[PDB]
Amino acid sequence: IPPIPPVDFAKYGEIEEVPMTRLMQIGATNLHRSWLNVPHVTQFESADITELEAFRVAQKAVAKKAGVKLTVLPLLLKACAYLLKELPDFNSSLAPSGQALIRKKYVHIGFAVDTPDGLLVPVIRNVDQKSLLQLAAEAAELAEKARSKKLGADAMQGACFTISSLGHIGGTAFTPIVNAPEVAILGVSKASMQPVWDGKAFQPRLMLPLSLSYDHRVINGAAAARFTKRLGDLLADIRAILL
Amino acid sequence: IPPIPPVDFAKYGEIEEVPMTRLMQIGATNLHRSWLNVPHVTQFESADITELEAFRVAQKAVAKKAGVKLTVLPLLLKACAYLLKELPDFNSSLAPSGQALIRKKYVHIGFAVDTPDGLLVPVIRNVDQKSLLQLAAEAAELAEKARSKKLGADAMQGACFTISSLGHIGGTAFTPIVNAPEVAILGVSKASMQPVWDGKAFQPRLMLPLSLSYDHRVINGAAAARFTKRLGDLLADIRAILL
Ligand SMILES: CC(C)(COP(=O)(O)OP(=O)(O)OC[C@H]1O[C@@H](n2cnc3c(N)ncnc32)[C@H](O)[C@@H]1OP(=O)(O)O)[C@@H](O)C(=O)NCCC(=O)NCCS
Ligand SMILES: CC(C)(COP(=O)(O)OP(=O)(O)OC[C@H]1O[C@@H](n2cnc3c(N)ncnc32)[C@H](O)[C@@H]1OP(=O)(O)O)[C@@H](O)C(=O)NCCC(=O)NCCS
Ligand SMILES: NC(=O)CCCC[C@@H](S)CCS
Ligand SMILES: NC(=O)CCCC[C@@H](S)CCS
Repeated sequence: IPPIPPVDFAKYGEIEEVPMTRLMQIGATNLHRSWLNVPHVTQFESADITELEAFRVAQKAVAKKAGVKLTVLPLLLKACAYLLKELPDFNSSLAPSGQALIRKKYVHIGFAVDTPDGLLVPVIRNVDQKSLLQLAAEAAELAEKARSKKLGADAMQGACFTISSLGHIGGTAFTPIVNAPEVAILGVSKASMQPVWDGKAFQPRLMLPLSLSYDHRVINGAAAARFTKRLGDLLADIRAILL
Repeated sequence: IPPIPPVDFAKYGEIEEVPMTRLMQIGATNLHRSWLNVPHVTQFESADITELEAFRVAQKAVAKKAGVKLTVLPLLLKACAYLLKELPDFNSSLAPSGQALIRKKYVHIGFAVDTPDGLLVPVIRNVDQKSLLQLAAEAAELAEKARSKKLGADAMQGACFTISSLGHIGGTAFTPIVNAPEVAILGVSKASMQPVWDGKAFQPRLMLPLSLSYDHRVINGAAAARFTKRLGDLLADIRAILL
């Protein structure tokens, strides 16, 4: 690939060199390797989380009594786990022959924690088997270890799918990069109150923005529009996971 | 126990003798054995199932596509299974020494099917592990076999707890008899629309009547009022099973 020509930047004013951490350098190499290997598409969708949110908020005491804080991440993790089993092509990886998919029968999901040294993506194993307060506790443990440089490489391995949430900061949508060899990543941005047509008038509904990027060699446009459709439906009534 | 004196019933008019099936005779002996062994109390409670009902009704297509019909029995079975694990004294039996309880670590639940030959109580094993449509299908299979005299004694064994539902016929509450050696049985009667105080005015809420009878040697009044309280809370928001 052609390199970028170097520029004498000091010709235009004062410059200062600061170095990158090794974590950043690893980060950079992996993103660029994903970028060039994966033909990326992003499918955008909005989910109605008005009731999910009122559930989250009422279980605040139960959560506090358990010493965990119930955020949105466990509710996303649980729904994505159910879905990674309903639609197994999203839970798989392209075999190195390029002629086979390796379907995984396990669901482990990573989540992006941006730390000062750089990006870490801790993995929660068997997300399909744990409960909202278990996932709540573990997510928080893993993120604290990640921030404290005390996360062991053991916990950064063999994820199936990644959730990347920037909802705590802002934004409307973004296009995340697939964390190859995984085949998809869900970006989540900030929920807003929004007018939604009910057949007669517009009703304010709390809308969550989802941005699914996927590896188009393995997932086609319709499979991906179906994944964000189902996910928006599960987040609108999470009781459907019960059936 | 003193017997009832025989009466010449034909002295008062015409009589006819019809005989009881062996099933009825077994039924009769067991009820009387339970009656005399178990000091019975019944704890009554009403659960607000307005939203559970609207869930049930919306999943009608999913259920039809799966070939099952989603009634209320699976939603009761799932909630009682969660509860039989939260409050383990309800999932146990009095040891024959009378000085120990045997706590069971498995949840299998029976349910009363009244058939022409008499009462049968088929058992669904590991209710805690199956899903609403799995329990829906199995419940219906078992009840058809029960009606058809094709249920094998295998499926009438080792239940932990019994649900007895007469909601399909009518009534306000009743006092069921504990199916000993189990320690409790939930009777369910007919749901009605009811005014419920919201702090300001009365709101119509669809109320389900529950009648828990229990073996008072093993369960005390407060443990039982706590079981129907929790069950009414889980049926009001079944998503709490998720956490
Ligand atoms: C469990 C944990 C790992 C992730 O939590 P989270 O789901 O991001 O939620 P947080 O509590 O961090 O979010 C901060 C606030 O923004 C809110 N927020 C989160 N997602 C939101 C969304 N998508 N839309 C709008 N607001 C959102 C939170 O609910 C929270 O509100 P509060 O301060 O009133 O409680 C958390 O303990 C943690 O470490 N948080 C730090 C932020 C982070 O790195 N998140 C990465 C998730 S991929
Ligand atoms: C799954 C099965 C075993 C039990 O079903 P169920 O939960 O009793 O529900 P049913 O569909 O039989 O009930 C008949 C109707 O009364 C309704 N009903 C049931 N419980 C009710 C309640 N507690 N309050 C008010 N109405 C109720 C049902 O929802 C159903 O309505 P529909 O005809 O409009 O669909 C069912 O297939 C069956 O065999 N039913 C026959 C009745 C029976 O023996 N039930 C025993 C349960 S312990
Ligand atoms: N884990 C890594 O070392 C590479 C960076 C992560 C890939 C995704 S999270 C990029 C999101 S935009
Ligand atoms: N199973 C039996 O043979 C005995 C009868 C059942 C006990 C309960 S269901 C009575 C309910 S009122």
